[PDB]
Amino acid sequence: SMHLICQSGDVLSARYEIVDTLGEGAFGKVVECIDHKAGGRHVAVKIVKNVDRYCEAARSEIQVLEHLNTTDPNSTFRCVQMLEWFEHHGHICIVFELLGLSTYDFIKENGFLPFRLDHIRKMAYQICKSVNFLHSNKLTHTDLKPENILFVQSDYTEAYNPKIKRDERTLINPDIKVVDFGSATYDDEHHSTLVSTRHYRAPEVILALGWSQPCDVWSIGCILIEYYLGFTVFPTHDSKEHLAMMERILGPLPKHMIQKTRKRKYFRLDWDEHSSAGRYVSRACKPLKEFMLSQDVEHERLFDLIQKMLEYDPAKRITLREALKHPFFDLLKKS
Ligand SMILES: Cn1cc(-c2ccc3occ(-c4cnn(Cc5ccccc5)c4)c3n2)cn1
Repeated sequence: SMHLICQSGDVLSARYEIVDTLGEGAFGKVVECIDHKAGGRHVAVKIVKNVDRYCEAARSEIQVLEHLNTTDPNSTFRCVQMLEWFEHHGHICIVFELLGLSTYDFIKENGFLPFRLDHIRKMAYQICKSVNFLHSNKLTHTDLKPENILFVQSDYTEAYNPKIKRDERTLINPDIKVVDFGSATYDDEHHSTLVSTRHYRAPEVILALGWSQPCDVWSIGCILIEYYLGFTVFPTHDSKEHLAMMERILGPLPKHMIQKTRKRKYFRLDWDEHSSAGRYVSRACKPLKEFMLSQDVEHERLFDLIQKMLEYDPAKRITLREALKHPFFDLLKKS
């Protein structure tokens, strides 16, 4: 089992000494290591489960990162740098530059207090820049979520907050990078039927209509809402209920998408508003703009961008290249 080979003090590839576990996901774990052959530099090492699905993703990710890292050697577009990879007791291990906390862990460890709007603006801009680089290179990420957006540096202050009695982290600089290219898919490759983590999954994915770069835009809009509220507006683990929540937040789905779904197993959604699930969706969900916490124009600008990212029709949906020009980002450009 992986626990036999990922302990503090273990040495991987005769050079990488484990000093901490940074976290786990379905894929395995990421550990922080000292690289004794690079002058003691700390790196991150992703230790992949020895299971075919994950091994296959890791091999794919290695090829995608080789491509992205060679194309953008300065990481101008903020995709994490892979340093090398190796095998350890049958596990694929990928070595990366050491980044800071995931945006998920940062918000979670703060009791789900939302990010400041000024930080959201900077983060959103960088996420759009980064993922647009993928889209410029005939790639779609497919698994964008706060866990896969990491802070570059550990540029925060921490203290034991008297009020809550737990420790709070406060961000100083919000710069990010994008990680996890194990689901990333080239335009000309086989597209998996099911992609994305449910809460970030676009309607064309749910409806098996075909997906491409626009499904990433949908996921980013969901991420930005989460950063702003501290929670998802789609609190569900069921596809039909997910669609009903979309309908309540965004309005009815377009006829053309309903009529294409040859898997019209969900259809007007066939949904009882008066059932337990129906009552839950009406309580939990409301039109998008009602989630705004301020009527100040910068909040309106953020919500306008989110609404465009959550456009049902993936053709009409704003592209990332267009998103970068949106008014929300003007504060970044006001020299
Ligand atoms: C999926 N993936 C992560 C990297 C990755 C790459 C470089 C990294 O420098 C630091 C981390 C780091 C910080 N928290 N975590 C926990 C975690 C995050 C995301 C998902 C699971 C665990 C990792 C890190 N991670 C490459 N693929």
